[PDB]
Amino acid sequence: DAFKILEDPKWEFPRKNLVLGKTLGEGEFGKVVKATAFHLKGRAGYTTVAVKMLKENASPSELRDLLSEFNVLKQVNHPHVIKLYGACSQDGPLLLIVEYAKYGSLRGFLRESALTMGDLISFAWQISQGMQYLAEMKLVHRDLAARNILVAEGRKMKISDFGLSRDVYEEDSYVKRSQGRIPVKWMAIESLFDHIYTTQSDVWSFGVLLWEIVTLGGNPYPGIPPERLFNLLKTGHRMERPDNCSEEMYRLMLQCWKQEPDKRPVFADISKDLEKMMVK
Amino acid sequence: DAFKILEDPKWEFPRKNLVLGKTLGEGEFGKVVKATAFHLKGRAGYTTVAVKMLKENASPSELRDLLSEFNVLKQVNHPHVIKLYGACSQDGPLLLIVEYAKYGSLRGFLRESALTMGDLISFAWQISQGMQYLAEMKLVHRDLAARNILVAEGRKMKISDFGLSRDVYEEDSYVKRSQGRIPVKWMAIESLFDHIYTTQSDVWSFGVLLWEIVTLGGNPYPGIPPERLFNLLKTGHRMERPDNCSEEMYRLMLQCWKQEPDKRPVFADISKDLEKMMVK
Ligand SMILES: Cc1ccc(-c2nn(C(C)(C)C)c3ncnc(N)c23)cc1
Ligand SMILES: Cc1ccc(-c2nn(C(C)(C)C)c3ncnc(N)c23)cc1
Repeated sequence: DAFKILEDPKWEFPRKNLVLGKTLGEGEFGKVVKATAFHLKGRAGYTTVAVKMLKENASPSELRDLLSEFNVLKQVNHPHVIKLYGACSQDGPLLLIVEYAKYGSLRGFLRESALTMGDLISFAWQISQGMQYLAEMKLVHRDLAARNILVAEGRKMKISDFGLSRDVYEEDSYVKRSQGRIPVKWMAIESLFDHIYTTQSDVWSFGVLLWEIVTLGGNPYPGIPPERLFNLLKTGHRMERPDNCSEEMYRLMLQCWKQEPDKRPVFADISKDLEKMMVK
Repeated sequence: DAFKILEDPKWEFPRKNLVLGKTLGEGEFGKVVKATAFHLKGRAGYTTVAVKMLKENASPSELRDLLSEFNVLKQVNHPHVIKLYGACSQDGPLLLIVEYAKYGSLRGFLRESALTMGDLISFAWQISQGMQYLAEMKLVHRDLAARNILVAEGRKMKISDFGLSRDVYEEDSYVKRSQGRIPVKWMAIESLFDHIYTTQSDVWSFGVLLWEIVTLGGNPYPGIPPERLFNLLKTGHRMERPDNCSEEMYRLMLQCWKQEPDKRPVFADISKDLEKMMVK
């Protein structure tokens, strides 16, 4: 119980066909290494992939997050969402075989910088299309931030880290909830006092994501203690306008940071707004 | 609520008297930087200290862990337990001002290696005395591991990371429990299936700590998936005897890994056992 993983034959991949390589990163998310998979999703040769696994000092909750990420990735499929290829759940450790984003996370990619404002609007546009798809799939991401986005080949955005995702309507009789695992500076105001996470709350997190992009990986609300952030946001105060940001771009951030969730735009409208900035 | 920190005047220290310096480490525990504190705990000059704080992307649960660590450190006081000097809880971020262990964590100190077997028994002896004190204080550490021990000046052991500690008897009417935050390879067997954490469960974790010391920072149960560790420990299987380990030292580890918690020794007996190894 809770430790035995069900073997889904649709996603199970042989362990001998997987060649693990150098570590791409490790932390409070698991262990991710570069790898190669022969005869994957059909056949014909090898494929460069990435493999996520548990750390040597993993806790049972980190296994819950890895299984939750495994479960959500089975259902989603979008060009701007990270793609699950397979898994190794039997006769050894649990390995998730997904895509490979060589430019790494978005926050790391932005801080490494030759990017014009045209690419930044494109990056926000691609993420807005992925969230559009995830909203239509009745999924709440909750942990929408720059360090959770992956920059893949072609500098294309891939939404990742579904370990804390939830359905719009809870389809289980008894779900035991993790509490306070979302970074405060990205939580919507209704999530701060009422523990409410909806699609409109992901729009709030998308506004903070816009700020991270236009500042090329900036730290939102610099120096402000997270304890005073709630009393500050409750009085209608928001972030000031960054440097590299047009008047139309900063207006989109404030709409995502409206007090009433009903007053915030939807991702279908945000995609049409960001596309117009590419045209003009 | 939950964000406002009560100002304890006994522990409050002025922020202007604190000079933050270089970062000593950062991860799923917070942010720890080296610092200097002038006129601390009385007066007379400055003191080299360490300051723990929240990360820029901290979650509300990480504030619960920092406040729990703050609360427990107010009560304990032992030469082999990390010492709390003060805190800055008002007019800015929450900073915990504690001791300064220049040799860093124990696992990092062991992996950096000129240590004989005499020092390793001394290290285990000092930790056993601290756990002896913590047991008399009616405290359960739960997260007893090498990466949670600090090597201070004079190469002396300092127990740290009290963010997941609990009392032997719950003195609150409604405590909401974190679930599955202890690494599996250190959890006692009764904690694995029954969610039970006692002083005898810390003795189980102490046996794994002995293994980490004699192997100079080894990874317990190498390669074994944590999902198969429970079925393996349930059938009486334990770890094999390491290289640099006497027959009397490995016998102490097996006693700490007994199936019945009543059959495991207490820290008062472990200290007398480890001291005899220093004599012989
Ligand atoms: C399910 C899953 C598996 C792996 C990753 C992942 N993390 N990371 C780091 C953290 C190294 C940027 C990656 N870098 C490149 N490609 C990837 N696929 C990842 C994300 C989600
Ligand atoms: C309350 C509290 C505060 C700080 C630390 C701490 N972590 N760490 C690292 C992680 C850098 C080894 C330290 N290194 C040296 N001295 C210290 N005091 C610490 C532990 C507990």
